Amino acid sequence: ALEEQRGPLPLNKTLFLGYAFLLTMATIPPFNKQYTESQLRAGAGYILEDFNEAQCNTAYQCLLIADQHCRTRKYFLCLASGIPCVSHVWVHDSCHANQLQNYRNYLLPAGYSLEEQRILDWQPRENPFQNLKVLLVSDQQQNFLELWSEILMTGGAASVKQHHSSAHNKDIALGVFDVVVTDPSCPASVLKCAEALQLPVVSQEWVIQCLIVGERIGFKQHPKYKHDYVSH
Amino acid sequence: ALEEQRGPLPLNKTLFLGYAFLLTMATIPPFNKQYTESQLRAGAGYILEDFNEAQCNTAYQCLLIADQHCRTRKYFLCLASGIPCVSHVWVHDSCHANQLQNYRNYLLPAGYSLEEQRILDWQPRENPFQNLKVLLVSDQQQNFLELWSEILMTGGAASVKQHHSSAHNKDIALGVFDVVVTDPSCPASVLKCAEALQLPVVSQEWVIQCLIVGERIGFKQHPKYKHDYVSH
Amino acid sequence: SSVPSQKTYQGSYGFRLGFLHSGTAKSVTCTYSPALNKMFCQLAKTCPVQLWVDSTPPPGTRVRAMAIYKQSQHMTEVVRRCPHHERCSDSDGLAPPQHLIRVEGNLRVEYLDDRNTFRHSVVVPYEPPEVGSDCTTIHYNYMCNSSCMGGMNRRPILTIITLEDSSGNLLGRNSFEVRVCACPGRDRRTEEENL
Amino acid sequence: SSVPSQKTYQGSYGFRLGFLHSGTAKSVTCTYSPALNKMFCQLAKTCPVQLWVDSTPPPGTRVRAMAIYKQSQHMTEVVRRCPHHERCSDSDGLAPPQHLIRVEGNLRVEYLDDRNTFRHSVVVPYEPPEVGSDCTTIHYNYMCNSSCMGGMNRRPILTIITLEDSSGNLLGRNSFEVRVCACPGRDRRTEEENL
Ligand SMILES: [Zn+2]
Ligand SMILES: [Zn+2]
Repeated sequence: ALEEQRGPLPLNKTLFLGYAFLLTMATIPPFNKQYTESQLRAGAGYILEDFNEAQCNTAYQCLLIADQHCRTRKYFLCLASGIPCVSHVWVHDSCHANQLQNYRNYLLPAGYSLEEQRILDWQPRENPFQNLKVLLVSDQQQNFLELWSEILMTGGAASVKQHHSSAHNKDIALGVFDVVVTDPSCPASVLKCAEALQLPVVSQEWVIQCLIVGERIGFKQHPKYKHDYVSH
Repeated sequence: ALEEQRGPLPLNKTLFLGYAFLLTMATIPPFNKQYTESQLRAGAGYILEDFNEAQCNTAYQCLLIADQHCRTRKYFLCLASGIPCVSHVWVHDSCHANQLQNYRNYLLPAGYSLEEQRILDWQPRENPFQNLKVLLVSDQQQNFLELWSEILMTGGAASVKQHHSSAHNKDIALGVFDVVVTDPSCPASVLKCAEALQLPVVSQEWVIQCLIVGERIGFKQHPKYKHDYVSH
Repeated sequence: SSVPSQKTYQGSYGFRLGFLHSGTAKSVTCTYSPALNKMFCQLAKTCPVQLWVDSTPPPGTRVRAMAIYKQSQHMTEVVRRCPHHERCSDSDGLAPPQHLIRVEGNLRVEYLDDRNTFRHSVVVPYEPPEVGSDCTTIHYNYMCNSSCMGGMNRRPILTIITLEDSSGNLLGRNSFEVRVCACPGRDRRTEEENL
Repeated sequence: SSVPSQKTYQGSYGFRLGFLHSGTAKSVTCTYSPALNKMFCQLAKTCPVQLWVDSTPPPGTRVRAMAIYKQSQHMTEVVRRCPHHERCSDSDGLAPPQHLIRVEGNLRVEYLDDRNTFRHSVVVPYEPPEVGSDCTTIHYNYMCNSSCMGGMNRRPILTIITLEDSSGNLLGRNSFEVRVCACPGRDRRTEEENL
């Protein structure tokens, strides 16, 4: 009863030609990332190993393939870049019919919204970070500064300045930024400076929530947006 | 009459594609850990030599294959991390129908429960060690400190401090801990302090049993939980 | 790119819709919420919809049923059966496997696959009420769940019921939101509270 | 993800179930324990279930048998025969090899494989008691042991017996737990003492 859903390998060897795919999963037909990927390659679909908006802009019609909405780096890059998030069931129904299906009937939800308190469907949207000048403050290159800088930029931000929390000497102009995105490792000097400059400071959750809702949301419409909010 | 149960090699080369396996056994169709692993490979199954929740979290649908419930390090890692413990007979039946069987009908028991005095079935559960703060004390890096630190953490612990029994100077804050998991090599100073600090102290059997039952059980509901309990 | 009209038009015959009472049991196969003007029902289960009129429509009149998405962002999208269920023998021979909405109990049903719009619809002849009854009752079947990946895919739909003369000209229209799910009763109560 | 109902429902006919007494010998093939409302029996051995009613159901009525796992964590999982035993010639042809429950002696026995729920059921026509008898006895066969790996796999089950009209509408319901095992009487005693 498992192959049934899965579908066969595409008989038409060029079924996915002209498409690039990015695959991920979270942490309702079980999602077999391996078999799905072989289905795509068997149809000449191109497999991207990591987000790359070069080929996604010129060479191929890129699709993110997953079992449901996720909170991964790749899910975020795609929501921010307008690369559609599609259910792997789309790959399967396409192989089954040896004919490309309308991926608009397989869109995955954008994600769980704190404000709406429920899963939100994905819908067309403007760059959520259009012309935003951001200052990222954290003590981790990869995971924060490298991560969010990329997500903010492809989300239409005008500029993102990376600034290592402790290991960095505050020789920047805080007045040029609209928002400070940071975590608990933010130096008190920056917070105190931002407070007086009236420049809002938030946590990564603020960025994620904007990506999910599809719009720039309140800097303070929810506790998790305070840079210092801890589990609890 | 022995090949009969065994079953053949898969025929279908991609039978287990997208699946990764971890194998163990203790110390009812004889369990051939050799034929089993070769059946798996013939099906493009991925053989994990040692536990790794990296691949188990993002790359493959991981399963543990054994002949019955075990008390090995791998069994414990799987129970602590939610990886299903499945009967090798699932491999054998699958290679037979040349079709994947529902592993949910082949779950091995979680193990023998002291409190219950019987073999207990496995069932979904919350992380048994969620946010627990543990202090590990023993005179053996591998077999105890390494072994349990990894199992506790994968099981949800907030933190685990490894402290070599004798060969280690007590400059730790015993008040930060919730428990002390140790053995008969525990220095008497640590015990007298824990006592005075009301910090409970237990043996590794307490941890094991938590994993078998699926919940954090009484620090003293069984003699064997005393860290000094000796055969006898 | 034209989205079928969904505006209430009681028309010259004073066309209105009627549904059956059913409370909120979990074994309930079809329940309608006046508060939400939304029917909650299960896969392939009978869905009685009542046709009420103030004057009797001349025989030759038809009743069409068509599904359209409710959200503005999807209105232009054609509502259809997910591939998974198209590949299922539940086909009563009469209904094309791609149609979400079917009619049971009537042998004069026709299925329209509109060559220009691409929308699906099921229509039957108008029949006067039964003697001893004040309304004609049509039994509908929704062949997919609102969650079907590849089909409705979680998007809410509206069923549009049309009263037409033999030449297709509009005589009357009404409509109701539909949710096909596992627990109609449970989901009805949940959504009514959410108000 | 709907778990068939298991609530006792004597209904308008006052439907109750009855079982034969069979002590605890180790040669007993099927023994019922009132204390546990549980039948202990052996593989493929005859299991008599008695149907009692206060008013005689109209003929055309039906009796459906179905097994669901008893523990909550497993209720949504479908009870079926382990693959090992599907691969065994005990197939009286009538019975699909994947059905756990069979009915012997009757010849009008049908085997439902439900296209939507995926559950199995076995239903035979209701027949009035035998003259000189107060109840109708149906003989069930359980084709796997509660312990079969790849099947019930040690998971305890319940057999749900349903009285239905010819249209599938519910008329009555009752149920009992079941353990298919090597030593029925031994296990019965063991489980009654564990109380
Ligand atoms: Zn469907
Ligand atoms: Zn069996």
